[PDB]
Amino acid sequence: KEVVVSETPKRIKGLEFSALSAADIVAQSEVEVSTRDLFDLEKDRAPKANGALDPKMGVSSSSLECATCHGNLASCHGHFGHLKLALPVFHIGYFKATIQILQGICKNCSAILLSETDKRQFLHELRRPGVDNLRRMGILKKILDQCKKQRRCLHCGALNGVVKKAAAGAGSAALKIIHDTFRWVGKKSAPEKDIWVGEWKEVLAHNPELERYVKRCMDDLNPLKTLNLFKQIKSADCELLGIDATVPSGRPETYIWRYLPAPPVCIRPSVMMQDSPASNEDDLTVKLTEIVWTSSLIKAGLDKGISINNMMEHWDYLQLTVAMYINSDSVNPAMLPGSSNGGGKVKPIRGFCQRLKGKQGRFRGNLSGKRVDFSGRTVISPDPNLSIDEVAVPDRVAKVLTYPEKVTRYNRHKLQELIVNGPNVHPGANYLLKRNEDARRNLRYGDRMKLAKNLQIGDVVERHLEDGDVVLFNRQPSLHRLSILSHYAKIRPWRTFRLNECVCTPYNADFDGDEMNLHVPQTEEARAEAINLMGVKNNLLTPKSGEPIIAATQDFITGSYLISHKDSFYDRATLTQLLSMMSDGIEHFDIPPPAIMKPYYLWTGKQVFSLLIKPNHNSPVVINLDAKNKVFVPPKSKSLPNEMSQNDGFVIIRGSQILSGVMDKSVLGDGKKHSVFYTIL
Amino acid sequence: TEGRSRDGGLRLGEMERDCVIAYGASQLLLERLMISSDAFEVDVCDKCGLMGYSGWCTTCKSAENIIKMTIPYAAKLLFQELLSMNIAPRLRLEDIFQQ
Amino acid sequence: EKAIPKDQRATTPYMTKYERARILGTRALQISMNAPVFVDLEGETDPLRIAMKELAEKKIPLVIRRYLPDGSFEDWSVEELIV
Amino acid sequence: FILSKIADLVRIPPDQFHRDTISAITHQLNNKFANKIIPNVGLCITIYDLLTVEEGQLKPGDGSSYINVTFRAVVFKPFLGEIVTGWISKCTAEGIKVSLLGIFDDIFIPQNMLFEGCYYTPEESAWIWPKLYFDVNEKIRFRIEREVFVDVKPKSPKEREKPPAYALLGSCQTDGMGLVSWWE
Amino acid sequence: MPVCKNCHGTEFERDLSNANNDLVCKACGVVSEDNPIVSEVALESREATLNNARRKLRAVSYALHIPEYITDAAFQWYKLALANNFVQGRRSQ
Amino acid sequence: MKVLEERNAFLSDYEVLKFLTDLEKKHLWDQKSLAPELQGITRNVVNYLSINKNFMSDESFAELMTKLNSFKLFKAEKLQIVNQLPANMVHLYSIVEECDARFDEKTIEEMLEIISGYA
Amino acid sequence: YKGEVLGITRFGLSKMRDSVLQLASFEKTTDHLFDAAFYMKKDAVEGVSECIILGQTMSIGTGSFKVVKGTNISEKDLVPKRCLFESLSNEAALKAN
Amino acid sequence: IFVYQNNITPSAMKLVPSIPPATIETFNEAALVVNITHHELVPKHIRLSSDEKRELLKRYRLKESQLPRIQRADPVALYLGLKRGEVVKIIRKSETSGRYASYRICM
Amino acid sequence: VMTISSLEQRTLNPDLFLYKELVKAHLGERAASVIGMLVALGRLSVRELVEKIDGMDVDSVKTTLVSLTQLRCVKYLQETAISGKKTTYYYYNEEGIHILLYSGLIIDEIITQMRVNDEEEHKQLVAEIVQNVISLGSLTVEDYLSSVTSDSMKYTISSLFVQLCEMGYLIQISKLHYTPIEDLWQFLYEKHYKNIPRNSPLSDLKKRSQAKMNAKTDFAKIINKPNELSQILTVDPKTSLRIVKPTVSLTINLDRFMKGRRSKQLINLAKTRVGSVTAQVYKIALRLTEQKSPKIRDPLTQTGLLQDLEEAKSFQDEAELVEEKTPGLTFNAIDLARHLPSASLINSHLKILASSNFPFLNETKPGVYYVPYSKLMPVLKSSVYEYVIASTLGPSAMRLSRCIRDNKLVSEKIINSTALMKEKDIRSTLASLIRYNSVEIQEVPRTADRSASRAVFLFRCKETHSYNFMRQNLEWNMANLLFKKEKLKQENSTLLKKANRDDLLPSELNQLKMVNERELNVFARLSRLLSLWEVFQMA
Ligand SMILES: [Zn+2]
Ligand SMILES: [Zn+2]
Ligand SMILES: [Zn+2]
Ligand SMILES: [Zn+2]
Repeated sequence: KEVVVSETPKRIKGLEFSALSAADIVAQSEVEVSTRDLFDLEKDRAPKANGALDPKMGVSSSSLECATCHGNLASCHGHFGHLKLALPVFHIGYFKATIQILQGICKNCSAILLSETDKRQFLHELRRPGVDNLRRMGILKKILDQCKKQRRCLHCGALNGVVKKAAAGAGSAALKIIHDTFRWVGKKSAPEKDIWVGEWKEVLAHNPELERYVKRCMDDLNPLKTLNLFKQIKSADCELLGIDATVPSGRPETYIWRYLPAPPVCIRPSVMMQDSPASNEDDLTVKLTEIVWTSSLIKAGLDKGISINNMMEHWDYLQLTVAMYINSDSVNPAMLPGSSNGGGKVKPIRGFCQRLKGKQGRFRGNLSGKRVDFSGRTVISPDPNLSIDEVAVPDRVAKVLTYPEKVTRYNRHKLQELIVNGPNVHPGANYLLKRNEDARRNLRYGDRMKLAKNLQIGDVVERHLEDGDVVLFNRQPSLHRLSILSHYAKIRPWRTFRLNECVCTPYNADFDGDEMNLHVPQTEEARAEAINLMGVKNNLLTPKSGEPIIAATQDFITGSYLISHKDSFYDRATLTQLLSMMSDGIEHFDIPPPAIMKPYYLWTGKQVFSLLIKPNHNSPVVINLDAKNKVFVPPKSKSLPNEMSQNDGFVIIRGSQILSGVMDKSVLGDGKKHSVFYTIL
Repeated sequence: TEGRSRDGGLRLGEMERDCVIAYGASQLLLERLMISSDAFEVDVCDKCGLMGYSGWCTTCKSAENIIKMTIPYAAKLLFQELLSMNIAPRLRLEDIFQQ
Repeated sequence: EKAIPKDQRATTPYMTKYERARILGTRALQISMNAPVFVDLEGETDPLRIAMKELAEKKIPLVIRRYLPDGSFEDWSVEELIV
Repeated sequence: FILSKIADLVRIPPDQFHRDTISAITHQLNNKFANKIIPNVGLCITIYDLLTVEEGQLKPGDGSSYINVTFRAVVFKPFLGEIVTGWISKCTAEGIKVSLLGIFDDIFIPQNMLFEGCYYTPEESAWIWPKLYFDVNEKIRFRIEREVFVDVKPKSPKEREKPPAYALLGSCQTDGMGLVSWWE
Repeated sequence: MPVCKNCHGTEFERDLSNANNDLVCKACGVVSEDNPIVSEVALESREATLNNARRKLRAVSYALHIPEYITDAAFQWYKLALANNFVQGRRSQ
Repeated sequence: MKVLEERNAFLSDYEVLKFLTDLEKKHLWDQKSLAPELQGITRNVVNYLSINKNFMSDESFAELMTKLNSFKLFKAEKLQIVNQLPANMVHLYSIVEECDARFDEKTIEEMLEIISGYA
Repeated sequence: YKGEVLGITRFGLSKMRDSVLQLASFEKTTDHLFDAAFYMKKDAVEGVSECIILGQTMSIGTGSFKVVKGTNISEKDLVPKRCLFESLSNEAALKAN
Repeated sequence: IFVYQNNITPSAMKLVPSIPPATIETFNEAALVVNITHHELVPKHIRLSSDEKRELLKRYRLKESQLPRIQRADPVALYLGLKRGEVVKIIRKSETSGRYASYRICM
Repeated sequence: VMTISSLEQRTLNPDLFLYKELVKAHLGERAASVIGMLVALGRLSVRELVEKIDGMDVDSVKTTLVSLTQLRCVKYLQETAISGKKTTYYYYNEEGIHILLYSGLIIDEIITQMRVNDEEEHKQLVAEIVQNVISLGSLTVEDYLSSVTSDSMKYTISSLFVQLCEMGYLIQISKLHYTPIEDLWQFLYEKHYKNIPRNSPLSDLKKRSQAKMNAKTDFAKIINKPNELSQILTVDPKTSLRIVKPTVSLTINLDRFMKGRRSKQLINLAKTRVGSVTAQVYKIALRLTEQKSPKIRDPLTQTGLLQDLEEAKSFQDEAELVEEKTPGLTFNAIDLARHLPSASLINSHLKILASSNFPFLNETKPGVYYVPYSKLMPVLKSSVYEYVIASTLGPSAMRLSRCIRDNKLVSEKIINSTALMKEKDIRSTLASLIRYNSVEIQEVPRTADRSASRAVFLFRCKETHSYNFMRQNLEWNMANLLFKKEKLKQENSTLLKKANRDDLLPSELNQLKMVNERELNVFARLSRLLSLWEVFQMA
């Protein structure tokens, strides 16, 4: 047996938009909602037999299976449902487009009403190979009003006129559309208008009530009649308006609703059942479950009873409803609601277009703004002793914030040991996942040990975290390209995020009480993406000015200043200890010749600070430079070099020794091109 | 979910998200707004692109032309949202390797 | 619109800044899957750092492929290329 | 039987990179095909040759190695009518369903050209000619005629075997057929 | 309710320590479900009469300063009381 | 995946069995190494291929073409002669179009003496 | 970039960019989708704020260049082999035709 | 090519573009007072020979379209009287770096 | 779901959904799929096709396209631009699939000329003739008679000789025969605007009507060039009789078939309102005049030129007189005893003409017995709708619809009075009528900005719609039906090849009868429709 299995990795190229057909919907969902609503109150709380909710449409709670594809909330992506609807309710989404497609076609024989090869010209202009979307829309903006200024249709003989979208904004008229007999001017003969007045002669003279008082309504298009009208030109122009028909969609007739697509349950989850029977509804579960009601009304209506007057206002309430189902827009057109109402004037009935739309809604604040996992948030606190490009992390968020590792060949005698610690002590792991891809093994029960004695190669463990794990670090509302950085994490006690003060300026970190965000990456190649590219050291500068944005600030400047102060001196014990403290140990210092000799021995601050730059003789740092710190004082103008001055001066460095001047921001000071921590880099 | 109390998780805003673009990191986003948040396998159908569960396309009963691939669950939720409303993000597909 | 022949190449022979990233990441990931490591591995461990350790030695066996806008492709060997 | 050219995209994990490339390509291909049957052609046997392997293109998400190649692997594709060895395996009243040891059970020869004069009796012959009965696990020469390619993987989720994906058919129109000692 | 896919033990515990809230077995320690998905945040003669009876009912209730609670128990008696049509032709009071 | 040439090279079994046995010698060599799942078919393959030879050579393939290139067998029986039925009597007649027909005596007979040269 | 000076507002941001999701990632998100699908816009996905949606890789930075490993093989081992199944059996079909 | 004085009637543009092989060019009298190409900000533009395009496009391996677009009916366009599918090489002298050039196609 | 009402194939495909089966069912595969693209997207060019079909360029398009042209299922127009080169472009040949869609009825055209030899070999002969003439394309009596046996009597073996003319049968088709009628109007639009002796820009009126009249009057002979041309009909070679020109290829005329079949529907309408004697009289009354009247022929330019709310009257009143005066000379004045079985004195029996009164005929030149048409035929067609909504919704529907006929825009309050029935019925038989359109709706806002309830509603007819979507009948079973023919074939598809080379098993014979009665339904069912189709689409 066993036919070969073949697959190829695919990625999305393009998104072809379209309306679904009238047919493809019912060709999709499993079950007609149809029926009625009721949500079957009996036996179970809302076991939901057929109806808007439905087990074979989807599920909500993790309780009961999904029928079609079951297995609860894990694997069921939802399915659709297709609400059968009586009469062709109009559509608010494509509405303003419907005013185009209908704007541009004669209202009688319904042939595209621009004519001859001119219409062909519009075509030949479109298909020219280099036309972009903007060009398209512009050409449409031409072809449309080009047919407006036509009067009589070409081969119908009938005339036509403007179509005005009756009134605006309320929802009373807002879904009703009107075109009329216009541009009659009354002096020219209109045989049509002659027919028109002769028509009413059999009403007024019969039923004088209506009379001329309420009059001059002309006519409208029943959203029914408008699809009976869309059904005419079923080819020909099409795209002239804007729709490619090789008939995947099959023309401009699906624009208006016929079968209304019921969304899955996983889109409209019933709110938690909570204590006691009523679980809160969830929008779409109430709107369309009412639309079923008003539908089956108009289905049982129009079947036997009702009346042409008491027919429509229902049907109108249908299009007004479903419009309110996919939008807000029309608010309260002197109506108030029906079954399942309230009526304490609940404003935000809008459930759909907006959840997709604005502010922090779906599309932006949710899909592009995705809230994330493997993170942490804490107050800050300075740590000078810690180097740059690290973030001290409290071990108590190191226990619970883990990094995945695939143990292979080099890691064992760490990891087969690293398990036996267990999740409680820090340098250890908690979750474990075997190559057999089962689910995973928490470290909860027991074992370990004899568990770690296996640990095959492709198995995965999750380390707590250690010294060296690359962690990217974020702060506030992030003003510019330096907020996200990445640091080698180092674990310490207490609890708070300790960065090195020098990196406070990119974050404009004030300490005080501000909060951070600690993000570990996950996949092995996102790490090497972080510290290497997005890390501190290489991003030491700024993107815009090519100017050092990390340097000494506050204490570091002034303290450095007080060592740089020409007044100062030191001694081989004091200096020796400084030149030590500058690096906690670890280094081989070659003490240069002392500045003055005789009345003791001393070393000027420019040296004890100079050795900072070139500690060894093997440190391959050789600099030289001139600069001006601020409050520079012009010398006696006779002296051309400014190095000699009333005080301090140029900072001019040669052979990586400081020669003249104090330092004091400026040279080490964050934000002038000429600079020490700049030049070294 | 959101904030303290309920349980963890933090915010990457479009104000912030842009940051990593300037650095130019693709892989950090795909780890970030994709793998680490909602990692999800949708089964789609090359022919007449739409989603579907396990083996069926269900608009065209096939159990043949479906291809398994991954995608942010917010994006799927964006489809089943859309396609509910009448509009159809059909997905034209092509393979990665070999042009 | 095929691979440009070996000798003639139009592009900077220096690495990009980003090249150094994806080379490490991809390489480091291949190290985490049980791949042989070409640089002598000193007593250190973990996948990413031995990759850096390796790129010191230009022992990475990869070829970086640069697509111009038109799709005229391109090749460079990681060894051939200068930091 | 025969040898044919196919192209496929193949994934070598980082493990085997020590092993020489062409062997790994071979190993993965055998892991992919072997017994498995490529449809609307008929089943492979193993990889025979290999050719025009080129620079493999990996994918950002994973980092395993992806090399697409093409080659000729040995398949089973006989000609149409063929007298060939085999024996009835599992049958009741109809033309016998022969197998061949160590290949498959899917050869089914119905009775049309099979000799008309016969009689069936719950024994071991299905049908006994005027020349006689044969027996399972026997050298038996039976002709082949037509083949049925079917795919049939239409699993409707709530249905949770019928595997005649590749099956061959023939009959016995001449002597020595169904029992080899009739000839010889 | 479910069983471990490996240990085949029926004892499940949801660990609340580390802000995972995973469900696990005390037996082999395999997890059942990670990622603990949680939620958050017509025309009838009978609806008219009934909800009207919660109106009239609740009316006489807090007049006597009885528990509002008990009203719901009584009401459903009224529900069952309507089932036998005992409530039809008498004085509503 | 995409298939290029389905009907490509008609392969009978002469050294094909020997070559598959060679690849087998390369990995573990079937049953006895004592003195991947791929093994399953090989012993199978070699099975049905070996029994008729018992119930072989190398140059005999090159020896086989000589007088056999002279016949009307086309490509079909011309491969079939290698294996099925002992190139004798009505056996060889049971296959190819117009098998006896025109060419009879030496054509049906020489197959016997030549198949005796190998089988 | 284009001929006329424009940009940066919700109107001007529709200028060249054909991506319906980024013009729908920004403002007027509804009628970009509707009015989009009405005209049956093709909408290739080349973008960045586009691709982060679908979760595939990016066309800039690290995502600018596919990376490849050398397969390290010479055609010397790639020559086919047969001892002519065909050619010997060929000459039986080369006559009477 | 001729010039307006004051009025432009839409009857003029109604049929302006009569001749297929030849064409028109129309200006306002006031529209030409200072010569725009000669002004200050507008840098020197060069109409490059129709063949020279092919050269250019083959340098950067650019197809057509996908170039910086100059809209038609532009004052610099009209002054130089560009037509469809024509390309101008602009030398922009701006003191940051120095004199450099960039190309634009008329649309 | 359930597939039995078949939704996928069931709605989004009007119009074209017919053709894409016809050319499919009646030709198949690649040959079909082109026309589907053509009709759908309209005008198209050779190379441009393969931009879409994915049809292996300049192979099928060449083969399939010219193949269609031989069957004249496409319209063909080529020219060059002024820039240079040259190019073609294609349309679907008018109806033209009209031919295929009718077929055996166009065979039933025999019944008119069925006289002389009645149900003879002659029947089977001319049957084979015409049924071949449609199957191939244009034919020539020289090359067909050449394919036909020699060495027998040629004017006899092929005895349809002078009968090649009649009304129907054939006309030499060339060039301007099939070109888009619109675009040939646009081409003839040259010579008139394009040719003016550079007089003055003043008064486009002299530039227009003159050019239009010249356009009109030149257009006339353009369609009359094919109408009849003697150099075909007149030829009388030596040792022979008057023949067509055996050389030129001639083709089946569609309109005289149109005309003739229309006559039948009038025979049906009159076959109601008068007596069988008077009926049969009228039945042979057209047989003399059935030649001339245009029916679908005169509107013609009505397609392909913008009307004018003035000049369109000059078109309609032109149609008012067109057949009346000069073609009236061709029409009934004094005619006697065409065949007939009333008996004995036949003259006052002929005076029965006056019995025809409503709503047709019943006029003449003052006292000669004659029937007007150029007024009648137009003022007739507007009646023909009638029934087609009796069994449909039930008879109670008609009278109210029919009521909405005479008076107009009439409120249901006074409908309830004018028609007669309780509310319970009127609500349904109206609402049941409105979903199927026809009646439509008017309304007016009543003390409203725009509101439903407080407003009041009116009705109307607007017959253009009501007639129009009765062409759902087109897509209705002229599509779905014909498919129910197709999907049937695959059941016996394995049998079809057998029954082809047979001329076995009992159950095979059983399903023979099954599929056969099945068929005999599907096509007779069709003819039932098509008879109801001929009205709406044209006239
Ligand atoms: Zn499900
Ligand atoms: Zn019209
Ligand atoms: Zn699909
Ligand atoms: Zn367990």
